Amino acid sequence: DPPNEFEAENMLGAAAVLDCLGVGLGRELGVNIALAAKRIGEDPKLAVRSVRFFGKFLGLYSDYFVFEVAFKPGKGANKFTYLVCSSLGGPLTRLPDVTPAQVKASRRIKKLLTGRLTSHVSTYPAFPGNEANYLRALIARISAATVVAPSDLFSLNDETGELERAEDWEPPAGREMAAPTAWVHVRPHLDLLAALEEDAQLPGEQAAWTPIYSSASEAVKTQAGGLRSLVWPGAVCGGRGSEWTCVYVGWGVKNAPFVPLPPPPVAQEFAWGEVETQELELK
Amino acid sequence: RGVMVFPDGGTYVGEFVADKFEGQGQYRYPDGSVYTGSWAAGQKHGPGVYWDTARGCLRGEWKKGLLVGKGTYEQPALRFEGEFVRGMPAGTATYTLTGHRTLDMPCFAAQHIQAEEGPTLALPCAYGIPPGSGDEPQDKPPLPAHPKYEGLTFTAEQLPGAAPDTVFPPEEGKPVPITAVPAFSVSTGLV
Amino acid sequence: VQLEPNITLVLKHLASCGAVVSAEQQAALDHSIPIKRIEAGLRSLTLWGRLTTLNGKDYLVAEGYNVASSKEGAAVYETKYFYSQDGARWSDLQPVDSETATRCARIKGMLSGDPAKNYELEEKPLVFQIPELAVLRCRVDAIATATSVIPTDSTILNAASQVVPNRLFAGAAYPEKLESYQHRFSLPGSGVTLSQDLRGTWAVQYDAFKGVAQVRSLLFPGYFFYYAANELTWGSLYVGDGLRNNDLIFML
Amino acid sequence: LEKTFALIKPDAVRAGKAQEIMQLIELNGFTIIAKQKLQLTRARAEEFYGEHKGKEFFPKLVNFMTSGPIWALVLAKPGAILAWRALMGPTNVFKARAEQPKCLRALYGTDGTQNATHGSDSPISAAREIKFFFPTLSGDPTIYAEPTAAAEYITKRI
Repeated sequence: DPPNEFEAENMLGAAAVLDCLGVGLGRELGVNIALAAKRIGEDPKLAVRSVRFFGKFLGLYSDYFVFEVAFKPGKGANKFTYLVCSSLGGPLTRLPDVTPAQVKASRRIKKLLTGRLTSHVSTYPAFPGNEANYLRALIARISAATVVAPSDLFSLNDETGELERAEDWEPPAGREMAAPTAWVHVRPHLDLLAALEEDAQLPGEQAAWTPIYSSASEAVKTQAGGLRSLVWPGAVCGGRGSEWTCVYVGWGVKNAPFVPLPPPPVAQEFAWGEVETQELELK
Repeated sequence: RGVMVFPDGGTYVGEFVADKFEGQGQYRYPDGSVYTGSWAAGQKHGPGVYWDTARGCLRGEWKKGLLVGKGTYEQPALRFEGEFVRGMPAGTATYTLTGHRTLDMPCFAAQHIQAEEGPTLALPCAYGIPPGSGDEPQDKPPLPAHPKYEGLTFTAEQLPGAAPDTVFPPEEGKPVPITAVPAFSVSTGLV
Repeated sequence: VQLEPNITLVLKHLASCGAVVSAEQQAALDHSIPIKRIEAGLRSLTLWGRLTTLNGKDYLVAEGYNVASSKEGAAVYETKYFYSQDGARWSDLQPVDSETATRCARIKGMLSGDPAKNYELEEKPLVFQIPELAVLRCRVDAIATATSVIPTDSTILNAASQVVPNRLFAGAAYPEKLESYQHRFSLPGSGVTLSQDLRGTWAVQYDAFKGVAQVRSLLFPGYFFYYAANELTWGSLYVGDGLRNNDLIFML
Repeated sequence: LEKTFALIKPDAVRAGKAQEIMQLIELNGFTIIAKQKLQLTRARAEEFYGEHKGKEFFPKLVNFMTSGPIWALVLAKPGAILAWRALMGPTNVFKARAEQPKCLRALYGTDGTQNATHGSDSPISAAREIKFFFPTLSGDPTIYAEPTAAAEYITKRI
């Protein structure tokens, strides 16, 4: 049967850019990931429009490779579908759709993934789903904050409500891509194309995105640039020349002061001023 | 002795003194939480057990309504023993947690497979409250309310250590006065 | 049986765990490590790790030593550390006093990336100024005394009571169990392995078909160790800001 | 020194737990003199349990002891016969799971016949099992070197 068509990014170029910046998963795994995304995108029984590689989540007994597809409820934070695997080339599994309840409930805990999807998550701060739902909530929260793109590459199409990849976009020098004023968000905040410079600063007037460079000398002429996330350690964006990419590799844990949930409040009683025994007059 | 029913749906079965609760009493709140304990002047006072809607029991010694002093809180694989200031935890505490998610997944060391001790930990820690608050009214920063707990801090900077395995529900709480409370151990997991 | 970890194999096996280095830094290391190893008179010198900074100039840290000896029931390695910010020129990473060790232990956050910076602490109000390289050395010391993983019975004691490679080492019988690995500073034949550590601070993933085990530290997330059993090689690397994970009881 | 004959049955082998069982055997001071992973036939599995030809559950067992590959082991320790059985624990998986929750059969057994192990019970039976499975290992030429029984064994050989 004829393989279906699909759009994607230059993934070998993404592996090259990440390797030049010193992040990601290397370049042998870059090849394996590109071939796996090919085997996904060219599948008849799965009519995919576009494939992307979200990143990798490290677990205790296994790991999660995560691909983000588009498939030719279906909007907001469920616009994309997510397929995960333990090893590249193994059988894939579609993650469920995310609900605001489990996003809000995972925002209160901090767990290590066990690498098994059919595992419990929490006892006291009750998480409504199993591990798969926690993973989906993590993916949603990370996508809302880290997936970005170079500025002026996309524009907001009013009527269709989508993004227009302009074809007169010129990248700056690689070492100028390491500024937070050179990237913008391309996922709804959970307005849209806001620069990374206007993020929530960390305690101490510290910017939430830190530069990464490809060479220690400012005189090399063709070098990459990029940013690394402070809030989500393991989330990196970076461009070299005309190519660029975002990815997340890590454990899934946020970088914020963690306060475990206190015991829940205790209920009060009825006001005594309105429930009191009456009496008749005295002699 | 008395039995009382309030227009919100809350009920009380216990002892009264001069038109208010006093002594032993069990109160059932509209939410489904049950407080079985000691009262004085129409409010919780003394040692009582409070099963909450989240199906977890909070013990301790209330004083003028609020849990004050050393208090323990329990859930299937959790236990928090710590100081409480005006119902809010503040000060020294100890968190005891068991790893329930991986009780049936294979162990990393062959020493644990046959060891008669479970995978429980124990961490000394402390909670923290804005300085001006915590006093008793008769400005100052406000206490940490429920949704946000704005101002509540938490500090732990030592290692955890091993601990004896926990069980749920704690026998200090039986007989259980609500429904849908699970049962946790290590030879059985969560039930 | 290897005689010393190979940085190429380390970077190849631990790349899936995100423990990677830049390409320029990789080439620069390939040149710079032998130079420094020779001009310092050391028998062994390897890449220990890479600590991320706020200005993008991560600290590469290298560790070397000459001989390890058994003293007071511990296999003591007289190690010497060097740091770098480009991979080409190595500077010394001098030890820190015990009194300053506590102060630098109190300093948290990601390092600045400016070796001339110094942080401030306040005590009873006496203010101390702690240089950044002191903080770096202290974090490296903590991570080192926590992990320093080697396989079990890969070392041995010789006639002069020194710890030398066991060249007749056959391999770990059960590579997926924590009993197969140990700390470096545990004497050979002492029976102390990683299973004696706090239960739950180590994770092991073993690919039984290719024969590659990966041991990850959960107490210091960022420390990775690999052991390849068909070729009998192993090696570790730290990559991260250097802070300990204190919330471990809530995350397991 | 005492040598006992052990066995890892197909249910433990299929679950991927023979390596864990051997590692625990050696964590408990034993020393595996010999190990082998074979597949027992029907007639040989009969002759192995040949003292139970009239037992009711005999076919139920013999059809299970051929359901896959097994691990035959020869263990050795000072006082090995009874220590091995103290390790395997009770024969009823549920009885064992009630009494010794950290026993071997209480961790890798499921049924009254799927217990995952089979030790010897008497030194006579242990020697017979070992000579049945490992006919190469020489067992106590000292004892069998009787100056009188040797002439009778010569009469047998002629």
